[PDB]
Amino acid sequence: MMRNETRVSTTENVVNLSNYEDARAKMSFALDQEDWKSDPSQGGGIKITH
Amino acid sequence: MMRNETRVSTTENVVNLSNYEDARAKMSFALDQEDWKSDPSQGGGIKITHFTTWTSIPTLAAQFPFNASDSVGQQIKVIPVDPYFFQMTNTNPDQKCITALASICQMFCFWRGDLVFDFQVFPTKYHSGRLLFCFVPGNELIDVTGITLKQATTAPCAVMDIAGVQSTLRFRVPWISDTPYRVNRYTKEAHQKGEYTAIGKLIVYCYNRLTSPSNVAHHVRVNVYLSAINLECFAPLYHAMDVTTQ
Amino acid sequence: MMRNETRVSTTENVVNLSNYEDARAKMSFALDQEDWKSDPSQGGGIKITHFTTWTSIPTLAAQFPFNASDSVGQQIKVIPVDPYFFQMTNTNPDQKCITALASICQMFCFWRGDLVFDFQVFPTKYHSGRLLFCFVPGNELIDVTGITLKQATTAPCAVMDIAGVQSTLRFRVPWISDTPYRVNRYTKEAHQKGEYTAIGKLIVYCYNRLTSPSNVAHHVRVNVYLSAINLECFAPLYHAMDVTTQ
Amino acid sequence: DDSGGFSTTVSTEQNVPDPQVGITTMRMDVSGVQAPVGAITTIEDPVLAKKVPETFPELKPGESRHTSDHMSIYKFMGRSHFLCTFTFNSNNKEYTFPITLSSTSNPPHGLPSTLRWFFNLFQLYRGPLDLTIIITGATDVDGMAWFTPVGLAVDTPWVEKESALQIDYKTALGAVRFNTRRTGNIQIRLPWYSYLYAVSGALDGLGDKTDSTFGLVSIQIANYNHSDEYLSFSCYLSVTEQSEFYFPRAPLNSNAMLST
Amino acid sequence: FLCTFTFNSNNKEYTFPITLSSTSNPPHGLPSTLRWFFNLFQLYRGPLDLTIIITGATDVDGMAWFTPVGLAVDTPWVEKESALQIDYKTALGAVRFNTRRTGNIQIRLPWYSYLYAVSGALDGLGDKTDSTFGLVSIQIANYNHSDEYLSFSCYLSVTEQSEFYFPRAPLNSNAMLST
Amino acid sequence: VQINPTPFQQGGLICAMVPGDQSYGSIASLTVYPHGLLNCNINNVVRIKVPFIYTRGAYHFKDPQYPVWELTIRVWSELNIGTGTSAYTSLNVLARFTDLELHGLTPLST
Amino acid sequence: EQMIQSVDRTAVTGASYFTSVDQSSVHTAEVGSHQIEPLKTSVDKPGSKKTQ
Amino acid sequence: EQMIQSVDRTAVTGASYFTSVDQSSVHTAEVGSHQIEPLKTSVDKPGSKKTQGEKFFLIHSARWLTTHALFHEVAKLDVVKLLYNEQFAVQGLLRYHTYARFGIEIQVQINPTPFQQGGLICAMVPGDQSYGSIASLTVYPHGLLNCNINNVVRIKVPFIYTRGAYHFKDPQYPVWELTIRVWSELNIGTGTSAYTSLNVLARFTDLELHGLTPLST
Repeated sequence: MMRNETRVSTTENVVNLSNYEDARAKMSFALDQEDWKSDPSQGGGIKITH
Repeated sequence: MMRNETRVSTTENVVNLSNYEDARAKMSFALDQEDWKSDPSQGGGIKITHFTTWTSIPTLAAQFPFNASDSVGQQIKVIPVDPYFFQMTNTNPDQKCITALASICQMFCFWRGDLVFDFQVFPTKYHSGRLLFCFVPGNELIDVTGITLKQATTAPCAVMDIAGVQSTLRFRVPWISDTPYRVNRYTKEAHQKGEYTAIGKLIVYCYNRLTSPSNVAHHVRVNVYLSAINLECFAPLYHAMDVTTQ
Repeated sequence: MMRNETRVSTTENVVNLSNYEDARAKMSFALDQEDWKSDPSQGGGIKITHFTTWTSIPTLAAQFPFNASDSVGQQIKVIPVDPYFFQMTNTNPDQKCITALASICQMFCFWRGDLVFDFQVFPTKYHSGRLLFCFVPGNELIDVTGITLKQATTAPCAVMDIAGVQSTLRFRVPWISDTPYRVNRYTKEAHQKGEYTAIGKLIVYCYNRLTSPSNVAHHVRVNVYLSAINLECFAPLYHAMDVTTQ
Repeated sequence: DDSGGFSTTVSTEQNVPDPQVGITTMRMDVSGVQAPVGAITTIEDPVLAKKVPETFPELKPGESRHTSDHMSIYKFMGRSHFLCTFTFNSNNKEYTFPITLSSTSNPPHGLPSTLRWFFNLFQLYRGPLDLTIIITGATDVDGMAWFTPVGLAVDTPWVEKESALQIDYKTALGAVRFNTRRTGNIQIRLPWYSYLYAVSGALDGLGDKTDSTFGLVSIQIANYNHSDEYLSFSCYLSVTEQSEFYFPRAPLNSNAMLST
Repeated sequence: FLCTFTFNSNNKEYTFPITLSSTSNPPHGLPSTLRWFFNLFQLYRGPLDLTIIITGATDVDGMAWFTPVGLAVDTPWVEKESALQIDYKTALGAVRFNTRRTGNIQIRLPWYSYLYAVSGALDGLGDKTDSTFGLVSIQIANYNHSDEYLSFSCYLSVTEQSEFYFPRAPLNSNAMLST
Repeated sequence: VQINPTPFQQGGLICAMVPGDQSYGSIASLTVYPHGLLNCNINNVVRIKVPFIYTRGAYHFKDPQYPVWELTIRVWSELNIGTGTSAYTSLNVLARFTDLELHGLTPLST
Repeated sequence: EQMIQSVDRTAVTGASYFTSVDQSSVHTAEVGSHQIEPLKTSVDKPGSKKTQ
Repeated sequence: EQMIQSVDRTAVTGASYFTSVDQSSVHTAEVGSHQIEPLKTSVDKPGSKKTQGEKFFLIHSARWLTTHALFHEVAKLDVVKLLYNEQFAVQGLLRYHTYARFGIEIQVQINPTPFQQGGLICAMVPGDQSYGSIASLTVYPHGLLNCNINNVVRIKVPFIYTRGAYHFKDPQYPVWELTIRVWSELNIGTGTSAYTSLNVLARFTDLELHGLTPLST
């Protein structure tokens, strides 16, 4: 018998645009949900993190 | 007191068809949600886990005659170098004969790799002659029909002799591009500079003429096969690749 | 701050009736959600965890007389070899008597296994004779009524003597098929080549005639039982299996 | 040889599946500074056709810059692809469409687009599939779906008509029951129940009607008041990891690939 | 913020590119901060996260699909009936949503390009190809216009797998527009 | 499969083992199937070995469901001759079973 | 010096009672391999001289 | 038994990109051998890719004048396009190859007399300047030519571009744009020369070349 259960809290299906914790994607169009490696090649090794 | 609780995030009950992580089943009709073991038995032990099964099998893309009337330096056939090329058609039944490489690579946006052209002459032992197969790196819309024979020895080329113990010369085109990939543009309507499918054109000349006695056929037909090695394609789509007439 | 959150996947509030993983209860009426211990007491210690309980108990499928008037080589009864076969009916009360094997195997799409025919003659000690029980592997629509007796000794067969200390000959039909399973087609309306229920037909001849004195019955009735061993059935359905008349 | 066969010639396998990975990786130069011994060959001889083709000097093409390998089958075909679409015009009706890998079937009844393409690449298919149905238009509509293996009684396929069967026969095969108010979509795995080893996609005539049918998914809807708008369904097939593909065939000519 | 648009009729499609070029002036183009940010540096390489938000009419099913550059696609920034097969659409991958149940979507866009990166500041010929990241399209069906308006809006964010190269000079105050 | 071209003829053949039927798919692509290429210049003999590929357990001979194998010989490049050279070639096929299993003894004569 | 491979012309093949002497011959092309079934379609003994 | 030798028929020869497949072939006949000279006729380094293709070249020659206002563009240069020319010895390498990736090094030279005053910014701008501010040019790799301090600037930059290599025949868009702006105007007294001459020297660093090709244009 399945006793796994939860209660729906407030803010059901509201979109918080304000932070990348709540703005990150919930799915993808990328086949096999793949990741992209880094490629400095043609960019002169100049990467801007800040 | 039950404090287990959660909040419903965005995208409530949306169907992502794009990946087997979100396309896998949420339930079954199978009683006891059972699994199926492997059974190679009647299948000959040949199991296909990958699409590189079909791209390494060289298939007949195109065929051209080599006449005894061709003066030295005449272009007999020009091929764009892209996996999408086949000129072979059939009459009865009505069909457009598509190679194996063109039939896999038509379903993908982007392709890179080495394309291995396998040329096979059908001479007799009494024919003689030489062909020059030139690769001219560029887009496929560059106009190559003005290039003489001495100029085409600049480009990477190979020369095969007609009559010997080996029939085939395999011309492996290295990957030469300014972009890490090429693109399947045949879906789009008109041409756009900068967006190219082929990595170049493959010219075939008559290096030496065709000499032969009186009682043997005056020409030699030459099959052109096509395959691929070091192939990488991605970004699935759907397209029905049409016959390419020169 | 509560960051516990989830996304509602597809199939929201759909009921999958197909398996006890998704058919099990989500709550109870039982106070304190209590469980029940086992109690064999009044049940004779006989607990049934599996449907192979009913398929190993040989039951009466069919019965045919063996007359003293049968010339050598005459087919007395022909049986298709499938678990779905029973010809037994009753008059008062009105009913169609179904075996145990046919009543379990009617609820499943596909069946394979060995079917054990148990033949039981009812002679006196003063009768004499022999029967030949032939198995003719094929579908059940093959037309077998032209086969003479000498031809049927080609097929796997067995010969039992009527009068002895043992009554029964058990004819175990090996599994002979071109498919790993057979199928319950009696749900479908008309016949389709390639889709078959039985693995063959079981012919019964008169190998030697029936000899006997004047004061004993001139014929011997023969029960035909049916059971199954090494049985595998699956893919549940629901069907009410109708009486099979020859 | 076991069969009693002899020969002097070396018997060598032809067209081995999966020679290479479909992603660029390293597992210096490829060819060079030696000779193109690999540029002359006899393509007729299967011992000499396995010679690694090499012509000019070349370099190893680095690593491919995304993780996944898109030329795998269990990835590419994992994406669920279109199958059919249909619309109920009246209440209390049933609709039954088979999953038929045969190419003799021309769409709208049959496999279209990529599926029609893929199941013709190879000879045999054995295993479960994942199926997702998507509902459009009218709401507050309860409906039941059930999967029927081949050979068992089922209503006329590709046809919308009132049910000929019992609610008892339907539910015995197993059934989902959904409401188009609450869900609007379903994703459910289809079992592999067959009296056959596999189901081939390229066949003709007699063998085409039996061996090429995977199974028949049916859908029945009730409580559809047609004062409302249209009710549309659509079906999309994908391939599990328990499916297996055998013995590659030649791909379809460009005149045999249709679309919907 | 990225754009906003409204369907005026049923069974129509709308296709807008993600174009980092600054020659494009909004409403067709990048507005506000995006127009500002993608002009800070020369090269951009990597995936993006995209969220679409739905307003107005309810009980509307719709499909979205991402098309890499160079592949066949309908005229951008234009609302018109579909020119393509349902088979060609679903092959690129597609979500299918209903505006009754969700009202919002958030989905990551892959990086599929025959190019190393996509530069935001370019002119003329090179501007039409190298500056387009990809074209998100949206098709809606079962929209009965007896109902109210149906509004969409799109908002871009940057994943941690994106990379920014070779800083440029920021835009002059006359080149930053708003929507 | 055996041809006998004289060296004054020229041409080719592909001989492929096709399970079931050819159905539709391309003639150009026959090299996918187990095959061999008969070339008037090189080889006059091809040999092919293939296991049992079929959708069932065994091939029932009396009422065969569908043919297990189809062997197809296509002109891969046309035959060409000069004047006087013989205008044809003879072609023959030799087939046999390997690893043959047999089941179901049976009186049925057909 | 390097050696470039070539077809082996003359070969002799055959099975049981039969024989093939070919001048132009070439290597044989296998596919797949003999498989054993995990689930036997026919459990009876496979036919042979002694069964028939 | 003894073996009598014979010609080896089939062989494969070639060099760089070219290949020869001969059925009838035969061994090659050398004479002499490569010699080294005890007395060098030419003592300079023997030419190669690095001597020819990577040297400095005079790209553009302009003049900065007192009538150029602030932010006036003294010289606008498409650097690589000017390096592709019949005049410059790098051509013979580029004319026969399709694609190249490479660095760039600029040297810009003015000659103000100490009685003049003014400034310049010389910046390497990938692609085009597009829009963004003229004030902000110091973001790009640059140098400030000041009549008081330095008359020479030098700049070194890698290959920045959206593709693998810059195709010279049909170039997609210019890889680099060099722009020289009047950073503060030129001012003189009476009689001081009214101008300065300005010249630009550009070259490739780490030049790679791909795609030999007969296409003459």
